[PDB]
Amino acid sequence: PQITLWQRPLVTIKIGGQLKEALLDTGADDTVLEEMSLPGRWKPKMIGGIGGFIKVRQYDQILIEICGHKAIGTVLVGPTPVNIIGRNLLTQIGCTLNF
Amino acid sequence: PQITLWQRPLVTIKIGGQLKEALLDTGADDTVLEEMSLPGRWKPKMIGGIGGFIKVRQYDQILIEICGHKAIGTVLVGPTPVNIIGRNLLTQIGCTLNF
Ligand SMILES: C[C@H]1CC[C@@H](O)[C@H]1NC(=O)[C@H](Cc1ccccc1)C[C@H](O)CN1CCN(C(=O)CCc2cccnc2)C[C@H]1C(=O)NC(C)(C)C
Repeated sequence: PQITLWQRPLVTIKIGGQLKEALLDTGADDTVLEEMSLPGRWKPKMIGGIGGFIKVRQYDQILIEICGHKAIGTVLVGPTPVNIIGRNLLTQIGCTLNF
Repeated sequence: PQITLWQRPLVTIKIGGQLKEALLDTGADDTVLEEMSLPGRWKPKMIGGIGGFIKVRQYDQILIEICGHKAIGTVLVGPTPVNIIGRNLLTQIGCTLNF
């Protein structure tokens, strides 16, 4: 797919059998999802955004399907404005910026 | 060019004669730059993201050169930790997301 940026690059992701909307974000190093229950243990992580830092819970080896493309990696869960798909998962699905 | 996401998508921009390094961010609706002096009248604006909201100065119709490509648009100036090139200018240089 080729996605133009006249609108927000929102896609549907499936995680835990649920469909959610997520923002393809090249300016995000990590993938940060809104509050939800993920399996296993979690480790602590502090991430800095535009307004400062927030504490998130990191889960490893989580399966997440982005537009029919399966990816397995680190997902952070916390008080985020929207579900964000960062570079860690963007590289797994073969996403690039072109101009 | 084609830019991979293994590393942060940083590019050189020229604004007001000054050369700066900025991030090509598809998740950003706007373009926000670190504190600097731009000519003209500005308007106070409040923008938010991870960590909360920050107060910025809104300058309209500013010309920026992103890798030679010229683009005109609104640029917000404020306490951002990284210079961000958002969707408002990314569209002007024909930037697209592919996978
Ligand atoms: C993802 C994080 C993990 C670690 C960092 O990588 C970090 N990345 C970022 O936060 C980067 C900036 C950064 C890069 C590198 C180092 C430090 C900081 C910004 C992000 O790509 C864009 N971001 C997405 C989520 N957003 C939304 O949904 C807004 C919705 C909304 C709703 C109602 C009212 N207002 C807003 C806010 C938006 C943002 O910040 N946009 C502006 C115009 C402010 C820049």
